[PDB]
Amino acid sequence: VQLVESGGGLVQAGGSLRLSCAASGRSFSRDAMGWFRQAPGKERDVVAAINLNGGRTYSADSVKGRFTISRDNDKNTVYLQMSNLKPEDTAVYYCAAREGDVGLVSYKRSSNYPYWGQGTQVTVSS
Repeated sequence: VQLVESGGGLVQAGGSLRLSCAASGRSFSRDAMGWFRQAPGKERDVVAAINLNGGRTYSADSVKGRFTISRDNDKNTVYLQMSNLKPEDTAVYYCAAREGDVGLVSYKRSSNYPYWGQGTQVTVSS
């Protein structure tokens, strides 16, 4: 099983981006997947997460009303849509997965996810 991310790149401030995290086969299709980011010089922080059983999402205060997750069942892929991008959104974005659900407390702890994509760099510049 592997998680493969795509969609990183250079993005203008105020702009939007869509990251994808494709899981091998049918992995995690009813479990939980999340997005974390690692800014320069910093440890990873959570961005958003989804319980694929039901579809409830959870998000960091910094992205509420800005960053949303969508799901493509046929491709076993989840997407992070991010709009109104700020320079401070610059970071390596990782997708993560775990067997079993997450909740409004547990989704934010990176150690709760044993599966990780390679990370994709997002650079927000004018």
